[PDB]
Formats: sequence, structure tokens, C-alpha cells
Amino acid sequence: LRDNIQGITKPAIRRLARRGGVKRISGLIYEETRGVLKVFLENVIRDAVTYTEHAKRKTVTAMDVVYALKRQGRTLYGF
Amino acid sequence: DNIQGITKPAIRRLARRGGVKRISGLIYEETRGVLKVFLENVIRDAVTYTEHAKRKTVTAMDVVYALKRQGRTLYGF
Amino acid sequence: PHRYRPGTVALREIRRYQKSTELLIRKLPFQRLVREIAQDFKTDLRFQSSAVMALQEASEAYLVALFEDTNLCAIHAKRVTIMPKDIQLARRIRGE
Amino acid sequence: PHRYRPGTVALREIRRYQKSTELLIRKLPFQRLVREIAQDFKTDLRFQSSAVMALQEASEAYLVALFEDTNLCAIHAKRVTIMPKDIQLARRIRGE
Amino acid sequence: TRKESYAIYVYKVLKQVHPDTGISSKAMSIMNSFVNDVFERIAGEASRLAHYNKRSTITSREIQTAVRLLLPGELAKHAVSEGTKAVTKYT
DNA sequence: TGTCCCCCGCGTTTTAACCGCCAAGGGGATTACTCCCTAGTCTCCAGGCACGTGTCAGATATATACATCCTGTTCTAGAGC
DNA sequence: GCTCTAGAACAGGATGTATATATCTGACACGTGCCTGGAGACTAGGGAGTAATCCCCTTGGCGGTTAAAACGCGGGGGACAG
Repeated sequence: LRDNIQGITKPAIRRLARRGGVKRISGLIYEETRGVLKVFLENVIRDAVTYTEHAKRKTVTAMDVVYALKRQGRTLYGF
Repeated sequence: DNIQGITKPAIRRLARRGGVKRISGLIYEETRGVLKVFLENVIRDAVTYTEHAKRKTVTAMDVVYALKRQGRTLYGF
Repeated sequence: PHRYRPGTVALREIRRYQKSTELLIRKLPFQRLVREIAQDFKTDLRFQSSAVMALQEASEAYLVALFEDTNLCAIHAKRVTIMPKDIQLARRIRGE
Repeated sequence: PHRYRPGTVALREIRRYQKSTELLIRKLPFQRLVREIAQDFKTDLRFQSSAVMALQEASEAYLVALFEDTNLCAIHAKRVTIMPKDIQLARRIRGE
Repeated sequence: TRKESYAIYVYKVLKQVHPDTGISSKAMSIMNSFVNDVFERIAGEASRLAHYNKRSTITSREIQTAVRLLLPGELAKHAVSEGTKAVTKYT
């Protein structure tokens, strides 16, 4: 399945901005944050799939994902 | 008194290297303060590194490790 | 047709989504987007539920922090509405 | 006498300080500042010359990058001058 | 104690790439620091990869994954190509 | 500072997400067993580290040429008598 | 129709960066004098590979229901500037 960048809906972006304390949200920022979320996701996902392919592993586990997040200096607690 | 030892033309040249056309008059003190904070952090790390080695002089080598452990690695030393 | 001010409900939603820790992006679209992104790297790749969960938590946290930084850029520029130039400036400051 | 417009001398200084890698910060004031900072942590502490050089290079590069981010924020705010609020915003985004 | 240096190695690499281009002592130190920093980063990533799946050894695949994790894009692809060509020439 | 375009707030629909249960087939974990490849040690020799030194790439510098800024000036257009 | 004010563009002079040697100390790198460190080769048993289930768990399939997203709509807000 392709064209899934539209899955991150505009109200979901608005909720993310409200959590960030944003009062006024432009209509042109939704494409930009979809782009940056996509870029961050390709970075983390490519690190995760390199971790997965290193260990003869075919399904991506939660451990590798958080290890990738930590090696990009964005360590995630709770997994 | 050595905090003011660095000069306003030195800060101007530093901003020129950073591609800044003009500098406001009240940013010199702020730049001096943030430079003092950065130097305090790096010097604290280097002091801990020097004290760990039972040494009384801060060599260049543990300084570049102190900078590199802060995500600011230095080359040439 | 009682109508609230355009900017009071914004602050109310800010308070509601800052107090609460419930996730904002729905799990299914994020999972589908993750599979779409990963299908270009490894063919027929499987994602466990906790992996997608952790990826979602990290992605929402990164987006939230970037949104605070862009909002701070907006107030720094004597502005309220965020614009993609704020996102570009925030990304380039951290060198992303 | 000859008069130059405000900015062309600034641009010339930018160019001449970006082509060359000379030491902008003088050796003695930076060395004295380093000794003053280090004297509060450890008394009778020495600094070899290459250590002072390395610390000065790291500090100058860090301050140049901070000034680049400060100018970037100033242009984002449609401003030519760089204000302490710009440095504060750049450090806050950079988490310093 | 004595300190290792990669002066001759970087020198011969440069002469293989540019046979008529010199290099200064400060640039030699910069290159040394760069190669040592990349070596430490790749070795740490490979050690983390080995510890990740309870492996006590570091093989060519560990360095391969470390390079793919650290080096981005076409730089990573060319690094894997050069490493694979070196291993195939060894065998 | 005025304003006309841009974003926000209820209304409506619809639209897909969350949920409840189950087949089900590819995939992570470890036990029995084996293997070839890896730590350690004996000897040493060709790659490698440290001191001497010729000089040519680079650094500092005067003088002189091409390039841009500027002030002087000549000319032509247009208002006044 | 005659007299005269003022804007406009090259003309030469001033100044700036830049090439061209002039030269000069200065360390680049070969030569050499060693030199320490892994190359060659047993010794062998510990980690990795192969399998061998094994399960397990994540993908997909029946929908049901409903919170939420997309659709314009309306008036207020305010972003981009002179």
C-alpha cells in the first residue's frame, strides 16, 4: 500500500501542536510536518531494519527500535 | 576581571566569521555570559578528567575528550 | 449560535492535550505509514505491536518538541501562527 | 573624506574573516579567563599551551556556530540586528 | 608510553589518490583525529551490536551494520562496496 | 497603521479507527551436536618509529595593473519673461 | 521667441584587490638506524552454525459501533508590509 503519508491527519497534527503549546496553526504547516515526521521515520526505521538484518531477524522488535532511538541520541524509556 | 578581558572587537570578529552583518550593543554581555557558561562546563569536565589521572596540569588531550563527550569533538589534537 | 473566540478553544485544547498523556495520532494510520516507509528497505518486513508503539511514542515526542521549538520561534518573531519556515529554522539549528 | 555605507565594510569583514582561519580571540585574555574559571574548581592548576589553544579553538567554533544560529533567527524574525533573545532562543532549541 | 600515529598510512593513501599533493603536520593531526574518532565510533557500534544479541564476537557483519548505521546514504553504500571487495580479495 | 486573505469554531456526514474472536503460516528461542576459526604461545624479519638534513611549497612583502567608486564637467530639456 | 535651472553619463583621478616576483627561514619527507610486533604455525576447546521443533504472534478476515476527520460556512484574527 502506497500514499500513506496522508494517514497523519490534519487534526492529529493540530493535537500534536496543541501538546506543544501552539495557539495558531497555519494551513501550510501540515505538509511540512508530514515531511519531517516522514524523514524522522525513515531515519529511525532504516536504523531499526539494519539492526533487524544484522541479527538474522525478520520481524522488527521493540528493543531494536528503542536502541536505534538511543543511538540517535533520542533514547526512549518504557520498553 | 578576565571575563571582561575578551574584547568587543573580538566578539565582532567572531560574529563576522558567523556571517552576521551588524551586532546589537546589549548582546556582548549575553555572549560573554554564555561563553562563560560553556567554558565553565568544558573546564569542569577537563578538571574532573585531570583529577582522575592524579595530575595537576590540564593537558590538551583530556580537553578534547571532555569536548567529545559533550558532542563537540575536537580534531587536530 | 453561541460561538467561542478563535483562540480560547485553542488554549483550552493546549491545556487538555498537555495535561493528558493519551496518544494523538491514531495507531492504524501510523502503523500503515511505518510499513510503507519500511517496505522500501526490507521486502516483506513484519512489525510487532510494541515496536510500532515505541516508534509512535518517539515520533509524537519528537513532533511535540519540534512544535514547542517552532512556537518559540513564532513568539520570537513577534508572531502567533507557526509557519514551515519556523520548522526549517528549528531543523537547521539542530542540524537535521 | 571618503565615506562608506553601513554594511559594505561589514560584508568585507565577513568575507575576509570567512576565507581565513586566523585566531580572532586574543591568546592572553582567553588564557586568563580559562585560569580564572579553573581556579574555582582546583587551586594551583596549570594549563599547557596546546590545551589553551585547543580550548580556544573549540570555544571560537562554538561561538561562531551560535552566532550563525543567532543570525539565522534574526533573519527569521525579519531583523538585521542580532539580539540576546535570539541567542536565548537558539540555545533553548539547541538545549543549552 | 609510545603513541601510535597514522602518518605513513594517510600519506600513502593520499599519494595513491593524488600523487602530487602534499599535506601539512596540522592536517596530519586532523586526519589522525578523524580516523581515530571514526574507528572508536564504528568499534563502539559493533560492540553494542554484539552485546545486543548476546554475541561475544565481532565479525565483518558487525562492522558492516555499524557502517550502515553511522555512515549515511551513498557514503555507506560505497563503504560496504569497498569492504566487500577487500574481504573478497582476502579470500 | 487598513485591510483582505487565513485560520478557527460549531454543524453535518461519513469514514475509517478501535474493538471482539479466530485461522494460520512465517518467524524468535534454545537444545544436541558439530566445526572451522579464533585466543595463546615460540621464533624472527620486513614493515614501522625516531633522528638528520636538502630544499621547495608556502609565508611575508613591494610594486605595479585591472576594476570599481566618485567628483567634474558638458549637454540637452523645459520654465520664465 | 530669447534667456536661463537643473537633471543625466561618461572622463579622469582615487582607491582596492590582486598578480608577480623576491626572498627566506622552515618543516616535508627520504635515508638511515635500528626495533618491536604481528606473520607463520601448532594446541585446542569455546562460541557460532545447523536444525529442530516450537510456539507465538502478528497478518488477515467476519463485521459493529462510534470518536473523529473531511466537507464547506461564517465572522473574527492577523500575517505581510508602506
